[PDB]
Amino acid sequence: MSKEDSFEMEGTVVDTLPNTMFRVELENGHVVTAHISGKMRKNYIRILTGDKVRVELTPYDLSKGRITYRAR
Repeated sequence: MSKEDSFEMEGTVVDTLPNTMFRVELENGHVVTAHISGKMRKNYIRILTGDKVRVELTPYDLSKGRITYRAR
């Protein structure tokens, strides 16, 4: 019985993709493209590149995930 699904993973944000996206490095062997909600963006200043945050990868495409929690 498998169970590979979505999960959280800490990473860093250092890249500026288009269409409101950024590259999240999981150089611990993984590379990804995440994005931050719009509400927060407009409700707070965008921190410079390299945001240590929590990345969530999905089974429909781990090469893609989202950010949810950031740290300096």
